[PDB]
Amino acid sequence: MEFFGESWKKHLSGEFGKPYFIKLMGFVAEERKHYTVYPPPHQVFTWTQMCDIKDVKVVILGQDPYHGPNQAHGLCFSVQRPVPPPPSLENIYKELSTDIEDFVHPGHGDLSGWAKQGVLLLNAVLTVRAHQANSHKERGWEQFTDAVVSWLNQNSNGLVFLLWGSYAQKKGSAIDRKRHHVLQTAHPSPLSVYRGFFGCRHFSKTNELLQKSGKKPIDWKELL
Amino acid sequence: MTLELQLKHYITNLFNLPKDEKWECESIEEIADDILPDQYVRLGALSNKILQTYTYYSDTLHESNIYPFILYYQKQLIAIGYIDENHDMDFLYLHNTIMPLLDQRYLLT
Ligand SMILES: [Mg+2]
Ligand SMILES: [Mg+2]
Repeated sequence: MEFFGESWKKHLSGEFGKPYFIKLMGFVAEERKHYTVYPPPHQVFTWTQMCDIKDVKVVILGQDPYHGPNQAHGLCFSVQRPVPPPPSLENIYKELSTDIEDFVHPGHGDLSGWAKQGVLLLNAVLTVRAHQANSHKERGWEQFTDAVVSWLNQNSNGLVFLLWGSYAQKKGSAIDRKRHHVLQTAHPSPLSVYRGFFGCRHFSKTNELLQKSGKKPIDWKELL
Repeated sequence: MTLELQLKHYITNLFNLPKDEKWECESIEEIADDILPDQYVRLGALSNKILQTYTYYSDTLHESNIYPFILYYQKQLIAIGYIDENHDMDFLYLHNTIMPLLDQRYLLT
């Protein structure tokens, strides 16, 4: 699998051969003949390249990728510079700046520095047609990223999952709460953010739960 | 002229924004209960329905804390509006999957 980190490839390559995956791939290939599709191919799997699958400590389940030019690059809630951070990410930055001492808005929305630390930024759907939100919904990606979530559920201990919104919540509704930390609240979108997200303190709670679990905390500031 | 583009025109007029600033979109699925004023979410109507949401942003929208949005149920138009500096939703359109409750789309010209 091209542009797909080898440590991940190692454990997940069982999917590439299932019929849904082969179909998924053929679909996206055909899609790229008629349409610009985001992320470009080398960035569909950025999340498999920022860190080894065993360095994963925090998981944040997202939806689909941003669907305009130079936005998506393989990480949920993340845009490439100089593209402004999306309104969800602005709210994540707001909660942080109350939640986390001396957190400053970093003036950009590249979450690469979180990724490198073993924060997995996993969208449920990994491609999209340019300018058509949800256009690759229900074509196989959901089963593929479900598998990623299962591999993680079954092959690790004491991850912190951050489940924002009912969607991400249903996606995570099978994580073993005996072996893994699951923190839930409203989606940070401006539309729903005042229903739980502001004041959830998830970034500090994660850090406490990581410290508690014998692992090194997330430097949430290591963007700036 | 797309709906999107009409709402941009109204919003740039209403709020004195740059006419040609590039707008981007954020698109999020969520139950209507978590998204709409109480008085608009009712059982057998919107309640417990998944909406497709579009929220528009740019630098000056960020700076003004104005977030225009359009809501869909499946492919049915459910709402056109904006969130403001204070977090009040204001609507130019709202339909409860049965019938329009609010229709001020004429302001979009
Ligand atoms: Mg979606
Ligand atoms: Mg209002």
